[PDB]
Amino acid sequence: RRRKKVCYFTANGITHIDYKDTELLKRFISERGKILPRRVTGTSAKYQRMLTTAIKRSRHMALLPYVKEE
Amino acid sequence: MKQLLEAGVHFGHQTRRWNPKMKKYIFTERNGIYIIDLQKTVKKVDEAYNFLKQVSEDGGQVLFVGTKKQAQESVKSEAERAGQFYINQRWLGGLLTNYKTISKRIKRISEIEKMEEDGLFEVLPKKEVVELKKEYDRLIKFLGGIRDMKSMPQALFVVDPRKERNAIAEARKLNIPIVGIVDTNCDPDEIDYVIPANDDAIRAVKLLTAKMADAILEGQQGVS
Amino acid sequence: AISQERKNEIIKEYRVHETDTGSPEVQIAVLTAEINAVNEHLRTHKKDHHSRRGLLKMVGRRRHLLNYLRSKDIQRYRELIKSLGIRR
Amino acid sequence: TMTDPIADMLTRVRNANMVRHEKLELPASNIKKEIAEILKSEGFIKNVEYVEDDKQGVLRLFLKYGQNDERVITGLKRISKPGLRVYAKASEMPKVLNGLGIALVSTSEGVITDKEARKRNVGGEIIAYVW
Amino acid sequence: RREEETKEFEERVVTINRVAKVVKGGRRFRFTALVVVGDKNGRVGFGTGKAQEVPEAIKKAVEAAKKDLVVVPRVEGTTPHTITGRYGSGSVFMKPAAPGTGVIAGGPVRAVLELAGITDILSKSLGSNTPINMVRATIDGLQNLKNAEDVAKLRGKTVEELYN
RNA sequence: CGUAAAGCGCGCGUAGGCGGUUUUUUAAGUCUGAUGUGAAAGCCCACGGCUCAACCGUGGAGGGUCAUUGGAAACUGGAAAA
RNA sequence: CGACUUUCUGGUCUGUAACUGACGCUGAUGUGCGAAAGCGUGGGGAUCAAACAGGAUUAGAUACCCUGGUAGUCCACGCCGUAAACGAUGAGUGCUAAGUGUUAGGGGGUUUCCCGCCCCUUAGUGCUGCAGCUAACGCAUUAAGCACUCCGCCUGGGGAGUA
Repeated sequence: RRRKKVCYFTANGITHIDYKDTELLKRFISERGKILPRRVTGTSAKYQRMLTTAIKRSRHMALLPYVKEE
Repeated sequence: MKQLLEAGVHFGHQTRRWNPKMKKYIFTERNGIYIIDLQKTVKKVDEAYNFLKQVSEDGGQVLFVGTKKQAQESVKSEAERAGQFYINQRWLGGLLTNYKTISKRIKRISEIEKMEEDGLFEVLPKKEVVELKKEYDRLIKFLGGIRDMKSMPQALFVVDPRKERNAIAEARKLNIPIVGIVDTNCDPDEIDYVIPANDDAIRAVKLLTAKMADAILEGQQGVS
Repeated sequence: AISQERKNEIIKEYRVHETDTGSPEVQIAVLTAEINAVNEHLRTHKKDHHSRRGLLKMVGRRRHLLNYLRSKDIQRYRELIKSLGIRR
Repeated sequence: TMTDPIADMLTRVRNANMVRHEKLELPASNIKKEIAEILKSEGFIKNVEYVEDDKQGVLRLFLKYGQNDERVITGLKRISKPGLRVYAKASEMPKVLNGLGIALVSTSEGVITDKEARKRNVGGEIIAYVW
Repeated sequence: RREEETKEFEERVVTINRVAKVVKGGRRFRFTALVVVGDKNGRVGFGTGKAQEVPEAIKKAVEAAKKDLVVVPRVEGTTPHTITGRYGSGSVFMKPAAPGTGVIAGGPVRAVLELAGITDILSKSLGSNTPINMVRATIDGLQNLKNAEDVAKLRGKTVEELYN
């Protein structure tokens, strides 16, 4: 693929996170609060589809803001 | 002639897409490219050698196409050594089925070369001389040095099929036996006298052209 | 639901021999358990489409295989119908 | 579920004609071996070779092609297909292409070409023309 | 391919149309005409061409006709066997005939068969009635027609065991 | 049966139609022979007679999805076994 | 069918191949599901939005335009039962050149460790294309090719989906 380097998953697996490892939250998300989709990160489809629900649950925890603009 | 040590020069081809019709010639692909086998290459080249010499035996005539780059400097050398007419560039539309234009082309050449003697240059306004000089230059350049084409030929040699579809199809329209180099990315069955060898290599095309020129020459110098 | 535990338990008494896993008697039994389960949930949830579609497919397959065992053998049909209490 | 094996073999044969490959693979049958043998005996089949593996077949046949790579037949099809089975008497038996082609027909005594079937005055159920 | 003016010949025209090309202002037309060419002894070929006048157009069609040629497998003044022609919905169907019958077919295909030297033959046009498509289908049927010797060489056996 | 008229919205499925591979068997279909019958006139063929033709006669063939019965069992079908 | 978590529940593929040994396919009639709109019953109405009001353009505009604005859009149970419901391509089965990707897998080699790489096999999911096929456009293993079985349907347009 013409996206960034493939097999970014070398540091995670088989399942993650869901909320206990900020070491894979902040890498995969932006600074304003937005999510980084698959194009820039270079990760796979499945890991993206898990991290989606993962942030959905973690913003539930108040461990993470829905949007961080201030 | 062909020998396996001369077959060791040929290696690889262009690999962007490969026709499944010629997997039989393929030996084994490696390093990301397809390579052609050479055991059948020697036999096929020996045969095509024999047919070309037989064409030469009766007093044959053959064409040399070299429109591809990095082939012209070899194609002219081998054809002029061979003693047969030649091309290295533009095949103007129709050269084996449009005979009514080739005769007029060579006739215009025969006409416009000769007026240089009795006064053609400066013997008149700049407008016509500057036109005729560029006309002569472009005609001899993109037509080539061929001016001996008089009797319709009975066999042809080509450098590449993939560039020269239109002429190989015109020859099929004129049911002429066709021989010429065959890349691994060309239609096999459009040509009946095949030679599965590489064409990108300058040395490969040089040696093939040298051998074919010697073949045509050996067959022509004998009683024809 | 069904569960592999109870499935594997009940098939042992209805299997024609120990080593077999086919023997539609096994299949008719597990299908009957399945249809009762799905029918209880479908009475629990009146409206849906996957449930009734499924029930119809399994009932059709059960009838097809039950008719198959009607021509291979003649007592087996009877013993199954009056043991499962099914196919009135 | 496959409705007819003869249809399969004839489609395989014609689809082998359209691309021209000497070898083809197809699950064999007794009628299939017999009709393959008659195909070789007409001259359309270069060679016949049955093989055995679990369970049936698989009948491997070697096609035939002319020197200029010309297909021998110009068409090939069946007549007796399911639903509408067909039969043929001894005198009524058809001469497709006359001598040119032949008419495979199954009889009470076995399957033979069209000729012998009209010679012996015993007809049968036709299967497929060929020409 | 390989036109020859050495044999005897019989020009035969099938149809002529007045065919028009519309441009701004006037309306440009250019006549058309198709022809079939054969020596009525076992060789035939059709032809097409267009010009602004009849004689030049039909001359063009004829000079292009000899360049496409047909071997016409013939036997006993009749086609060897029966066939069906098909080309672009211009279907056609031929069948041999006992001597003394004569070619019966449509005008164009009659001209095609009369000029290919066939005496007695049975046929009927089908599908489309336009001369060009059914004529081309007729010629296509003659291209994929075979005789006893053309097949007996192919099959391992010989003639006199398989014959019309 | 893409666009021209013509695939219903789709699904579950009865009756029906169709049927994997091999063996044995039945011989219903099928193939094959005979028997009786398919009136005659008519159609077709051959001949003969009204001067010819028309016509008529003669005789032949032809005509059943026909019944009975003698055989064959590849195929369809029935049964049994893999 | 795109909010999340759980409870219950239907389907799909791969591998396996031990197992039941043809039990299969199509399938009239019958039955059920079935977009949105529409309707019955009771709530809720923040927005958005048929009917409708004002203004503006406009010869004129009850249309587009701007500002509101009810039913409606929402929920719960029933009601109806059509659509350009399309891929204008019926379902099931088998065969016929390629290359390129995508989704959920599998086998093998390359690496100290494959997670980094490659090849091979699946099934869908696309494109470019050969043969062939087509009125042509286009179809091309996700056939409109090569065949078989079964079902539906058409036999000029308007009348007319009308009586």
